[PDB]
Amino acid sequence: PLTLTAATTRAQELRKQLNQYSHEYYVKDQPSVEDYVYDRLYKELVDIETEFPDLITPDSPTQRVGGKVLSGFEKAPHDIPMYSLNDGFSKEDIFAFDERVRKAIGKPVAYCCELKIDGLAISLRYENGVFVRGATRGDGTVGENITENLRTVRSVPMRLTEPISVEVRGECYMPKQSFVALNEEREENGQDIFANPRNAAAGSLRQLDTKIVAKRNLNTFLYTVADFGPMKAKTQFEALEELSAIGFRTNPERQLCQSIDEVWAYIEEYHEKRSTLPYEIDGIVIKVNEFALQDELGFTVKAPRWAIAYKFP
Ligand SMILES: C[C@@H]1CCCC[C@@H]1Oc1nc(N)c2c(=O)ccn(CC#N)c2n1
Ligand SMILES: NC(=O)c1ccc[n+]([C@@H]2O[C@H](COP(=O)(O)O)[C@@H](O)[C@H]2O)c1
Repeated sequence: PLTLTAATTRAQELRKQLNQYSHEYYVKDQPSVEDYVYDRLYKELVDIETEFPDLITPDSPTQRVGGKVLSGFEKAPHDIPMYSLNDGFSKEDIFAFDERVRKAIGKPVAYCCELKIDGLAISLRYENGVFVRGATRGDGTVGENITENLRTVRSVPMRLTEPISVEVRGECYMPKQSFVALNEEREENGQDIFANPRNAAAGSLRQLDTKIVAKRNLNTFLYTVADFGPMKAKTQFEALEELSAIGFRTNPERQLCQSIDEVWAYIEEYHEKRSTLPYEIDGIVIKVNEFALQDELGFTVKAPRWAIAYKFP
């Protein structure tokens, strides 16, 4: 028989060890231990939580299966607005963007280039390391509060290793394989299929029963912060590294490009790498790397002047 005193301590040990394995597997996409190692520890933890339910915590990995059912979503304000992107569709559009940027800044400028993840924009707020809100972008200043759903998204950390208070933003999406699998399941049960993974991700995040969401195999790539503060990055490329460092999943395919020509080369590179990716992209996002230069260019009503989305036709 395990006592409550012994259980309380052991559960924390298990949470920590299981969450680390989960970080490796779900965020770094590189598990260190064999699944049975994880499964055996996880069952030990379930046994403890079953026997002493009071030991269940929000950062325990058993909570990933969800359980909550909402009546609706609360409004989720974004005091720091979530903008959208200006678009370009031609080589010319991208070079014109660069020409306008140089005209404004007065010198050559480096670009951080990222794949444009075809999904939904999300915002994740942490207080003292604890996940406390997840939100859709919505209309840019108000989205929906989908905190409970995002708890089931395995790459989203429930507790960061460092008790940092930050709100990070990125994309939540459904991998191609999961998209295919989910549509087959819908065909089998007489449901209408989703037209594409973007729509499947959106419908999934709109579900009110978290237990169903937990089954939809959603994933994330984080690419910015709303409010910096403790963050030390001074360039986007630094921001991507820092996001990884503090425990978020980031897309590995980014490159710091020192000329607009390098940018065009990146676009052509991944335009042909496109189909080999396990996820859908609808283009490339080109960002002015230096945050100080981003500030200098500012924002239109709709979008930053320091970035542009090259859309695949
Ligand atoms: C520059 C813009 C606007 C200001 C906030 C930051 C944002 O950058 C960015 N980066 C990405 N990698 C992606 C992406 O993959 C998929 C969709 N969007 C649109 C959104 N939200 C991305 N936006
Ligand atoms: N470190 C690992 O090898 C590792 C970590 C998390 C999940 N998994 C696997 O993922 C599947 C589902 O696990 P969870 O529902 O606990 O996230 C299981 O088959 C489990 O073995 C493996």
